[PDB]
Amino acid sequence: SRVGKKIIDIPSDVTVTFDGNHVTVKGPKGELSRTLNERMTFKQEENTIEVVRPSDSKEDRTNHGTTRALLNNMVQGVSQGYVKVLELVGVGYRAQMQGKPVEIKAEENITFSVEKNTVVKVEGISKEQVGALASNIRSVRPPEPYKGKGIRYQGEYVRRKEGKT
Amino acid sequence: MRQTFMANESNIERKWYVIDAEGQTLGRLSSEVASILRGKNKVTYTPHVDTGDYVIVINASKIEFTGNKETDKVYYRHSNHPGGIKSITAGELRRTNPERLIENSIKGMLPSTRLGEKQGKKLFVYGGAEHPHAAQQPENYELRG
Amino acid sequence: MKVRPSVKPICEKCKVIKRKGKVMVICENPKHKQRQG
Amino acid sequence: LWITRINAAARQHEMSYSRLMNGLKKAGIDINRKMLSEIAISDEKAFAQLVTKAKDAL
Amino acid sequence: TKGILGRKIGMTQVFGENGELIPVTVVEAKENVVLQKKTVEVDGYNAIQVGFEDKKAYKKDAKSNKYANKPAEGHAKKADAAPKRFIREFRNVDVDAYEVGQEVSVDTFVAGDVIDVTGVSKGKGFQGAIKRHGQSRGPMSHGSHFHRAPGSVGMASDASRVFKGQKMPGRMGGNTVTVQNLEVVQVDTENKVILVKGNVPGPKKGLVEIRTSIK
RNA sequence: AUAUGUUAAGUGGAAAAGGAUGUGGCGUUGCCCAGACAACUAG
RNA sequence: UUGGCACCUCGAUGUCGGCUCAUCGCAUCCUGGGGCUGUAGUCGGUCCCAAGGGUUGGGCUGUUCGCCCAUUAAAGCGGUACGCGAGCUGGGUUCAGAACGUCGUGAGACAGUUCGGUCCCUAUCCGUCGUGGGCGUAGGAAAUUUGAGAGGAGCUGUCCUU
RNA sequence: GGGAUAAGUGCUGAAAGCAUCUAAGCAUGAAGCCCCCCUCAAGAUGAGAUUUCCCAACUUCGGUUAUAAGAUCCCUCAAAG
Repeated sequence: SRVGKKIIDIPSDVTVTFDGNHVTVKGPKGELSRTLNERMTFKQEENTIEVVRPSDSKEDRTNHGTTRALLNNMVQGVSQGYVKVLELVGVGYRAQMQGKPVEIKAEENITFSVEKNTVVKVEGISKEQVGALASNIRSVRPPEPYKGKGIRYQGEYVRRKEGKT
Repeated sequence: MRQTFMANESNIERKWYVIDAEGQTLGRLSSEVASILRGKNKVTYTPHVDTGDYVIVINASKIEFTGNKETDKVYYRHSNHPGGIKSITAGELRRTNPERLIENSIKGMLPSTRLGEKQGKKLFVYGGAEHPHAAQQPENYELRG
Repeated sequence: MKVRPSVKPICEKCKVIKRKGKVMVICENPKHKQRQG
Repeated sequence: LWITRINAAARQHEMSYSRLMNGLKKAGIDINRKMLSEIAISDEKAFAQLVTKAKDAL
Repeated sequence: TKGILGRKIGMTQVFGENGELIPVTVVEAKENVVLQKKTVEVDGYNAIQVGFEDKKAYKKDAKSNKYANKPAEGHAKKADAAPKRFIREFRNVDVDAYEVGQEVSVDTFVAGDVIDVTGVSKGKGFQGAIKRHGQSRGPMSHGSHFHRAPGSVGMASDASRVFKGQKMPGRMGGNTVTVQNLEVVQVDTENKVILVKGNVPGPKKGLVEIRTSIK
């Protein structure tokens, strides 16, 4: 909880439609229905964004500091588009058995049919969802320490060991 | 043995009440209901006879707790079998069969005697807001906090 | 991931925080990660 | 038993046994607990007056 | 789905494809007629009552469960059918593909269908602890006085009592058993019989219920 | 019940060396719209 | 665990190992998830989470002990009067007989070794496993709803397709 | 197979203008798990349960009457004991 309490809270040029319990921002490709907190109220007199800080307590000191940045990206994603560049190596290597009185459930040893194997760029409006999917597809092949084989961002460390548990 | 009025049969008048559990602490509510069931608010209260009235909880599924009591406060129960111990969190006991959660709570604040069991059979708990006792014409009863 | 009663920052690159009421040393190095308990 | 009855009868006038008892003592009344309860059970009108006197002595 | 009631006749063998021996159990099932249709807006659960064997109708002085009137008669008069001997219920079949008075034939099943047989067991009466449960006996010689008897039934001072279910001697037999994952070798409509691959529980001329295996 | 405070663990309703970005009190100083302190680029 | 104290039992709380039958724990032997390695792949050093089930036949020393043979996915550590003799054996410890060695003037002693040597009871109460009679629901016959209860759950080895 | 879950891996994100799995929130994840699923006995004096069908003169239904594939008693028996 070591973050600058003071927030810029810049105005939003995109169209905004607050319904009290739920706030939706519809613009070029926004319209992201989301329910915020009802503790601290807002002061959206016009395009300029604003939120009130009632009670003034430890819980209100953080609650008011979260909503401010919680709507910042909300309207930011209604006009802009968060995109991440994912680099990796395309091979398909996955386990070993060779081939793709009874076998372990019919056939065995199946890798993945390489279809893309190129720098993928996710295009979304919600950073939260964008991050999830981005990491969800980045978990397919965790960056191995051998030669960094597998979906990743940039971080990588050379290694070659796996003999002790 | 000078003179002391003693209540008995053909002298006791029992009425009906309808308490609402809308946003009320489990323990705080049960405590009040218990007294009414025993009839400790009557001027003709007698310990060797039943002079209490009938209570009817309407909501009960909107009952709330304090702190992390919905995650803790487990309810254990044995089945008289080697290793037959079952448990269930209060929060999970409020979603399914919430009427039993209030019953037990109010039944744990009554004496464990023959009269205590008969006095605990005058309590009716529900989950919605519609009770099938319109023939008894029960009136509302504000909780004297 | 060491689990000892005493947890102190080994270097200045390691920072200490509190997650789920537990003192942990979220350090950059993977061999410098400790958790009290 | 008497105390219990009095408490119930004294709670119908927005008051507590401890508060009522205190007031009565300050008023100067010397009625017994067995007599106070007996009155409340029967002549309830008479009991009402008693409470008023105790409420006037604060 | 696909329920029926039949009687256990005996046990024989049938040669299948590639000259492979297959032990089967002859089950005769005829005169199957629906008697009622339990709904969810009148009972709270969908089900259908089915009869099995027939019997004689109206009779006066009759001190035997075979032929009379009144109670059973009336209930069987509701639908166009005669008094039944056995009656059961099925809450696994659809209650929209049947009609009060329909005749459940043995054409509903087809060779290669997995079914689950259900029925009561034979009965050996009062049995010992070496037969009821798989227990071992003590030395038969070497100056031993412990043969087909049970051992200890508890510990000592601590918890000085016997825990529920100490596996002691008692009556063992009449129990409802249900064999799962069976098979229908071949179905005959001429004699209205079904050939199940294996052996169902119960003695000869006993009541058995068949149902399509869920798994 | 009244009046004022403390605690967020069910502490209350079991222990110690030690460990720790919990929190409230007291003190003693060092900077502060010449602009501290986040933010940040010169070797 | 070996001990310290001497509070219950000397008008008796009568027994070491094995046999039969069990329950409970977790400081985890096997199977399941993970983390980090001065962690080549296989494989395993350590650490964390996890108790549901499963945990072998023989030879021998007197056996609780231990050593060996051959297996197994594994042959885990404990608690319950060092679980269990009104359920079993009597090998051990063991009582009157008799040898050997040391000790004693001798009767004899030895936490020395050896052969032989009677283990009593018709279940009243609670408890447990089965099975009926009597009433009660304001019911004569069938067919049932059921979450209250019990049981069962995750072991191996090949085949064969990037 | 389904639902929450543990260690753990995360995604956003704030009471040091950075950071941070966290104080809100969104995920994922065990022979985990008692849950659900499967098998069996089961009306619960918290008199309870439910459905279908059958059964009337006495005589103020006092029971003077009584009826119901309504119960036995007794007799031939075994898929039961």
